[PDB]
Amino acid sequence: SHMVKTVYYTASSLDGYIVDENQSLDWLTSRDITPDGPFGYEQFIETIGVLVMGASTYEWVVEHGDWSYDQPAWVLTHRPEIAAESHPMQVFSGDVAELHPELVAAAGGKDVWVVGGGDVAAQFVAADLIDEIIVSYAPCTLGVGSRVLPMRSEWVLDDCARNGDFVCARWKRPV
Amino acid sequence: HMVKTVYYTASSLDGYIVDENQSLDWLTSRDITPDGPFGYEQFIETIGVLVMGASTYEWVVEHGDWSYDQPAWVLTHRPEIAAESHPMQVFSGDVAELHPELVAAAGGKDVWVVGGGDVAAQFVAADLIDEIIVSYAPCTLGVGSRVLPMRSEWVLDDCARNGDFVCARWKRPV
Ligand SMILES: NC(=O)C1=CN([C@@H]2O[C@H](COP(=O)(O)OP(=O)(O)OC[C@H]3O[C@@H](n4cnc5c(N)ncnc54)[C@H](OP(=O)(O)O)[C@@H]3O)[C@@H](O)[C@H]2O)C=CC1
Ligand SMILES: NC(=O)C1=CN([C@@H]2O[C@H](COP(=O)(O)OP(=O)(O)OC[C@H]3O[C@@H](n4cnc5c(N)ncnc54)[C@H](OP(=O)(O)O)[C@@H]3O)[C@@H](O)[C@H]2O)C=CC1
Ligand code: NA
Repeated sequence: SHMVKTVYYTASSLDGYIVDENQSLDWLTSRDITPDGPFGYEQFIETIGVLVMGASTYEWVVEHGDWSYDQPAWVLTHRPEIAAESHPMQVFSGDVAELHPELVAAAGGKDVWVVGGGDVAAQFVAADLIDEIIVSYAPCTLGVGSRVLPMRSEWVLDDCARNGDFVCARWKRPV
Repeated sequence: HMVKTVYYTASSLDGYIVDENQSLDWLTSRDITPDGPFGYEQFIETIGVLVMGASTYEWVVEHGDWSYDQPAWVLTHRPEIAAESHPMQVFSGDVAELHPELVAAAGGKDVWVVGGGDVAAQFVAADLIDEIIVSYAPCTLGVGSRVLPMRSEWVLDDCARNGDFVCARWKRPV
């Protein structure tokens, strides 16, 4: 029970890249993870009432397996045609600060999850709307790729914990 | 024991060490606990030799703000940069060539690869790093010198909070 929080929760290489240069997540997919442990997906997703993601993140979701989530989803895109029948969603284009009160209203008192990518998260951080960042670092470097949070920003560390092959850490907005 | 080679460095949470203005500003007013988990004091006592790039050696001499009594090797093509105040052996070339000498001078303690990311990557590429230990500061930089600029795979040992920092240690697969 809190005011609705907006949280950016993502996996990353230990050196700060999500997606590699070849546009894939193979470095992520066969790692040990414990979805019911510390910062695990099972406890996290129960707190969440709505998803928001960019166009590439949405395309990745509709093109790999069939990740099923119960919450409504918003996609930041100039391309409505991306919509797949397997993943219905609401398109929004423009300033995320205008979208944010609708996400909070659509979340049913639960939290807003910023799925990615780093450019979408930075938009929310530049509008001052991210309350928490949760990064699960995989035990590899990539050197190059999409950056986890491509800007200058300051946070307060809450804590970190190992979860399988991952280092999971949560930071909070300074007050 | 077996002499290990360890890359131990601070980084922003998003993977940059030196910022775009060539400074370590965002690092210096942060709470850390030297004798805590992965803290500097417990680390340094396991170290018998240091090795670092030219730019790191220059900042250390110019900020003159840090002490050490292990012997130090500096990877530089400008052996002119040496300061009497911070003694060191110059080496240039393939670090795989230098690494037997570091290990023999380590007196059975470990070799600390200080930085930068480029120097760490040359060791990793020659399969010479046994452990990476990164202390992540609670900030992002977006750009700057990369913590480890190459593709590599590791096994996670563990992480722990130390003051403002997330510290984590990964090991070479064996
Ligand atoms: N680790 C994970 O959970 C997963 C990661 N991947 C994702 O693949 C992504 C690719 O990276 P990145 O490029 O950062 O991708 P994003 O998913 O953030 O997509 C960015 C694109 O979204 C559109 N967009 C972003 N902001 C707005 C806006 N305010 N208004 C309208 N359109 C906007 C633009 O596309 P356009 O103009 O063409 O519409 C832009 O190119 C990774 O970042 C990662 O998140 C994939 C699956 C899972
Ligand atoms: N650990 C930390 O958090 C600290 C970091 N620093 C900072 O780090 C920064 C330096 O980082 P970075 O720029 O990555 O540089 P490095 O310290 O790794 O130095 C890179 C330079 O060292 C030389 N070099 C590298 N490899 C070799 C080789 N095998 N043989 C011969 N010469 C070699 C080259 O210089 P050349 O050919 O000219 O000799 C190269 O340009 C400094 O700007 C400093 O501010 C400072 C204090 C603490
Ligand atoms: Na609505």
